[PDB]
Amino acid sequence: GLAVELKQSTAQAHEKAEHSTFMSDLLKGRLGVAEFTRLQEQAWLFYTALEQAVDAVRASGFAESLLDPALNRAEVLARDLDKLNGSSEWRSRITASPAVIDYVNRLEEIRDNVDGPALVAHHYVRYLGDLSGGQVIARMMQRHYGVDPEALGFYHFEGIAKLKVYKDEYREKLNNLELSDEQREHLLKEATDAFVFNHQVFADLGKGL
Amino acid sequence: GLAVELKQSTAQAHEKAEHSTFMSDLLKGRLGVAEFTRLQEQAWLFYTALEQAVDAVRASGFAESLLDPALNRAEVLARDLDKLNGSSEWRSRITASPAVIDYVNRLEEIRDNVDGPALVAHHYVRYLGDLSGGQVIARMMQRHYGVDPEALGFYHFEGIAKLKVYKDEYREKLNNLELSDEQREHLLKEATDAFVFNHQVFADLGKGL
Repeated sequence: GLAVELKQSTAQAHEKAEHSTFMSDLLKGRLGVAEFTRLQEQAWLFYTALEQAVDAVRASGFAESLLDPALNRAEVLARDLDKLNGSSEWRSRITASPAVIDYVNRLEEIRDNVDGPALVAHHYVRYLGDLSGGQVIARMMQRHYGVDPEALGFYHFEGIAKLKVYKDEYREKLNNLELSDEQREHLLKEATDAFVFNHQVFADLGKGL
Repeated sequence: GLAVELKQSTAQAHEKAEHSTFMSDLLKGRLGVAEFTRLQEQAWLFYTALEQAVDAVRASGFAESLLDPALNRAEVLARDLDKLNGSSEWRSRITASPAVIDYVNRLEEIRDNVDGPALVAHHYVRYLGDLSGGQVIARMMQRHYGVDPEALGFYHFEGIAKLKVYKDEYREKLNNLELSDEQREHLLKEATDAFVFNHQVFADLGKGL
């Protein structure tokens, strides 16, 4: 089963990303809404790239059922940022941190190579993470930083009626993907790389705080 | 209800804040008018910030009955400082201690995010403290150090006829404030933070910072 192997294969990189100082301080309430907003601005950049890659791979006819467009976060995130920032002009200010430049560059490579297995790896890391831990992070942003729940649209999946069921079905879709050994190994390696990119995103965010 | 939970949730932080060496020394007469004046100068900086946040949250329509304008201290405090310092010199002289920088930063962030639950937390900690502990302070500054009550206007609430009734009604408003679970959690979290900020202001004063 691919879902189980992905979990085990990526365990070290996953633990390290999740326990970054930035995320750890954020979730304990030691930072502020500013840092949460900076996180979401960087996320808007890499979700934009991710979803271009998703679009390409879906259009190619690869992993169609897994690549549910209901999962798209980029536009929802832009609306969150309009609220957090109070104006629509964050768009001109923000620029990718060095880790985000690297992450986006890989996602664009995946888009242009229409690399289905590598895309699936990235999709798992971001969206299964969002589905799994999203309510936790959302609850924390309200509890610690008083964030308006209307500015946490990112953590809400409209039209997914029941997250439990969805996550279970997502893992089954992973299990049911037809992959050669070469593709599966490519996917697995990429999933660790994707956790690593995210770790470095947090490291950039926490620098000099 | 909330007033009781608030007292209970903040008990450890409150006790630590109340037992600072600086305040202990000041209140039992080991210090002097100079130290009391340094306190009030730092207080003017954070009341100025606090009252900007209060004005923002009141304008927004949140907790209106709690945010009684009669509580405003900044202008009264500036006059006390004119008397303590003998002129307006203090205005261009004073600077925020590292602790007061952090405290003012928080108050400005509450103002910018118009964070009503957070503001109520800070409002309780300062004003309900003034209507209780501050009353002892005013008596002791006069008795221990011969401070003229003319320079203790900060501790007199001209708009408030009966402190006992006022405090009881304040707590009943707290009990009747409509809050989501998340807002309530946020208010409780901020209230502990507010006591810690104040403890750190006293630590800096004691360190001559």
